[PDB]
Amino acid sequence: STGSATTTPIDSLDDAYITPVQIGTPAQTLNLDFDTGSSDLWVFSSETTASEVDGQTIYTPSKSTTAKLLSGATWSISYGDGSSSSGDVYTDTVSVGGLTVTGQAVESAKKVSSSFTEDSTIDGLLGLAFSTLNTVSPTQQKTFFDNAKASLDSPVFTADLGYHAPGTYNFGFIDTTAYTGSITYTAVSTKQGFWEWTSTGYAVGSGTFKSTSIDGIADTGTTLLYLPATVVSAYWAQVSGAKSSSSVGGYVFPCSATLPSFTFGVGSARIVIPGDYIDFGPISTGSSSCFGGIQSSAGIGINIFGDVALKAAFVVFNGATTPTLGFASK
Repeated sequence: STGSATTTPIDSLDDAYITPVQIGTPAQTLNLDFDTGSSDLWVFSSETTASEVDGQTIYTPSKSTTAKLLSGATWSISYGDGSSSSGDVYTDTVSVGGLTVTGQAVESAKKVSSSFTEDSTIDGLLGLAFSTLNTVSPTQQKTFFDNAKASLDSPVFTADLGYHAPGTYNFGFIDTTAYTGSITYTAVSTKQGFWEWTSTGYAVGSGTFKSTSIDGIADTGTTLLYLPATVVSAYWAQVSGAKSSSSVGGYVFPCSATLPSFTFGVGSARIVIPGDYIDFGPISTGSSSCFGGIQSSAGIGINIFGDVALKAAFVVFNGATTPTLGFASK
């Protein structure tokens, strides 16, 4: 089997991407944030505190003839930005782009924090990191990908995120028309439950490539690119007027600037992030100070290749017995 679904930026800055997901019988379609940095499939639901729902589409398991309460199971997650949610668990039929999993754990939110309530366009998350990070207790549950794997033509999924445009998540096959050149595969450590890999270096604009190992995670659920302070300083030094602002919480730059590209290494290959991808617009409405798309990971504790980086590539998440990651230009 295979599946293929279109993923769409939620706003004009590509802050996140939503992908339609069918849950239950009859289908209830929710627009989920596919997140390769987490491993819970959780949704706004009929059980969510009313005051904490603000425009989202909800999953109502009582209306699904295939939903079953997973007795005694709860979940609770806190992401790396202060946001949180928690609730109970059902199993139900979940389909993504024609690919169906029966018995998928669907985590129903009883509580969500303001940060999630405020994103009216995101009806929940579909985690695609390793199932070892799944928060369901007392019996940890598998991700949609983990559940689908055995049935897929090939045990892979791919992320093809667009810049200010729709893109595609495919399951079970590699669309050889979706990228240019070849796919360079690189080793993954699953020891922290992430798609954790090591970049071979970077370049800023037309600058010379610096060979240096940068460990990080491929995370579709993070907007920006978080890299070591040395790397980030080297980048923003090439932008006249750029500075790190403690009040704003990162590097800002004059909105009148044209940004240089940023290149990261994948083995001997190179992925180029165009400068425009690194512009996240005014810090506040009407401001001429703009927020940078490359930020320091210092104090996060991990480097994160988020959407800024991933949308410059066709990315293969290979869940073979020994998982690997593949990157191609596009």
